[PDB]
Amino acid sequence: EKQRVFTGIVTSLHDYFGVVDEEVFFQLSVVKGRLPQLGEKVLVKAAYNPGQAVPWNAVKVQTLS
Repeated sequence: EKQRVFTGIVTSLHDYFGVVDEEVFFQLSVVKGRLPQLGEKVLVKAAYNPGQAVPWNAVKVQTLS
């Protein structure tokens, strides 16, 4: 409930952050290794803040191939 580990698709990429599955925000600072490309599948660990505008925030993001 409070944290989830999952694979998902990078759905947008911006200067210092991206989004996974249109719902999980990630700062580029939590990416480990190769920067994901748009639409690429990544492994995500994220925390869930329902009392927040953007509920899911990644604590780690990693490409899978």
